[PDB]
Amino acid sequence: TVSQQYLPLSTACSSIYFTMESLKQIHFLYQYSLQFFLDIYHNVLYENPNLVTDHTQRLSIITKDLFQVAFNRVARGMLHQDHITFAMLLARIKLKGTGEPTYDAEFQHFLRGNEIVLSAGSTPRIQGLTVEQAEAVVRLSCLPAFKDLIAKVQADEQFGIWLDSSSPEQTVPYLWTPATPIGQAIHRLLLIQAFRPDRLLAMAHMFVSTNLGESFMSIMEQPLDLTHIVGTEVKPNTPVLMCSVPGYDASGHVEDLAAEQNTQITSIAIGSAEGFNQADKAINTAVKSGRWVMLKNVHLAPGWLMQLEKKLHSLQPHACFRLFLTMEINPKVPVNLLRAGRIFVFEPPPGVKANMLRTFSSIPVSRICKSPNERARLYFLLAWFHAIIQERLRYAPLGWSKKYEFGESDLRSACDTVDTWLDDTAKGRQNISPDKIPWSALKTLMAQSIYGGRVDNEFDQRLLNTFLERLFTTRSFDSEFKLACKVDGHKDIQMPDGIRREEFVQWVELLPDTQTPSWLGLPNNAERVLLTTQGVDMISKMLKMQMLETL
Amino acid sequence: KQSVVTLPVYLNFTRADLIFTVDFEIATKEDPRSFYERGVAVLCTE
Repeated sequence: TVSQQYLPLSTACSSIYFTMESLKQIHFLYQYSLQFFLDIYHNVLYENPNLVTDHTQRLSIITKDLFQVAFNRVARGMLHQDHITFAMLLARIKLKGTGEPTYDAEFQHFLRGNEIVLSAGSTPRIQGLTVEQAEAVVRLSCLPAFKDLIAKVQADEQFGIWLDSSSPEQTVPYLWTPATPIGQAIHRLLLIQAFRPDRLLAMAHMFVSTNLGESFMSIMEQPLDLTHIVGTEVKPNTPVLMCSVPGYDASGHVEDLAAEQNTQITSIAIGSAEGFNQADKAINTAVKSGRWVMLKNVHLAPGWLMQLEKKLHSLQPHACFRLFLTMEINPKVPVNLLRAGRIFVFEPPPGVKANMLRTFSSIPVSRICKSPNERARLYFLLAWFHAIIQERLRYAPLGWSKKYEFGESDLRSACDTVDTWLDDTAKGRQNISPDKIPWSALKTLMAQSIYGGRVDNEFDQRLLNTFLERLFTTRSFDSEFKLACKVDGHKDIQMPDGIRREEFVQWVELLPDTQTPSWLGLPNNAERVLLTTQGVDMISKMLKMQMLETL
Repeated sequence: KQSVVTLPVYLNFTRADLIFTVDFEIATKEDPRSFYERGVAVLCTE
């Protein structure tokens, strides 16, 4: 009875935990202990959505919830470059766990087809395919289901658009018997890798959408919900590790959570002997009473981190007590404390939509909603400008000549200046004409002091001034103001016509999931090499994965 | 001694070594704001 009811669940259990264990061969920031995985199980089996007294479908709910929450709790502490790899591996486990023909030969060609030997001296037609495309097609021609691809490419000579140029991830030509949709996705992914390697990430994303559901990775795009995670699913003796990339931190997030939950935190900066004594005293008092304690810049004392982890393991603390450790991602952090704690990686958000969502979540509602009624539109414009100039940093050195740090502090200063100048100009009036807004004051201040203070080059200053002059006029709040031109052919991201913060948030959420650097103003081909090398990095990480399974 | 677009000339593709500025002549329908935002520049070695 137990075998025929719950064997595949246990097989998926072992596979998922050993994927989590072998996951450390990527970035060394995360090492996961078995207690983490058993906490995931005690979340799944005892916090059950649709809690439906039918075991046959209840097991399916348990398995789906297992995959979803494993991805959630593991990818909250992983860089955005590896979310696709982890989701792909989870999809591989799900595929192996189901009547589906396991296409091991096709996955092997997908992974190590680049590393396999190919023919020499074979020069196919250069009618529409370059030498590397021809080499990839020759390498893929060894698959039994894909033999007459050389014939088929000139057979469909009119298919020079869905297989070359444009955005081929949606519709792909040619054919692999009525195939299972997952098998069609696998063959189409092989075609994408062979023809257009720059769309490999999008193709893998929609493969995961077809396999584990289209809303599998939607929770990564939303801003982090620290309140529920800290107050619900974190053990009191588990330190809340908050690792972050240079240029961005989490101390403000901890202070905001402290203010919201009405819990007092003693904040200590690590690096002095008095700081160490304060940290020990605060940790002991916190264990005795219960109030939270956060240690800052923790990565500067690994020798102290060793006995910090040992002391934390050897104590039984208060119920409502949490310890936060903010640090940068460094190799000096001990793997003991990396295993003991729970890791939340903090990085610049991916995409304009996620960036503006994070900004609007960060700013409280009472700040935006205050009189006059134009403050909401001004804050929306500021958020869009901040998101655009932050997202232009990824495509360096085209977006910016230097890798600046346009962090949250600059946005906070810009919001403060906007608020103060609005309060100066409007003497408590409910509405203000768009012509009377201090546009010159805002533009000059944010071009010379707040955002342009960090700018070195005159050309970068010119670019920032161009952005500020283009965005901070809007023909004085005219309707149908074009924020950008998403596609050269008939696509403009015009201004939302709403006047309220809720309307602005609804417009932000309703932005399409697609994004190209033409949103930012860059050429659409700026991201091509980055996406190609990121797909190659994903393939290399996967080869790192399955490797564990005279001069 | 005595629209137009001021294009920087960088030494290499890293664009960290500005050398000299060039004032080119724009076409009929192109726009200097688009030229600035798109990051058009001149490379010295590539």
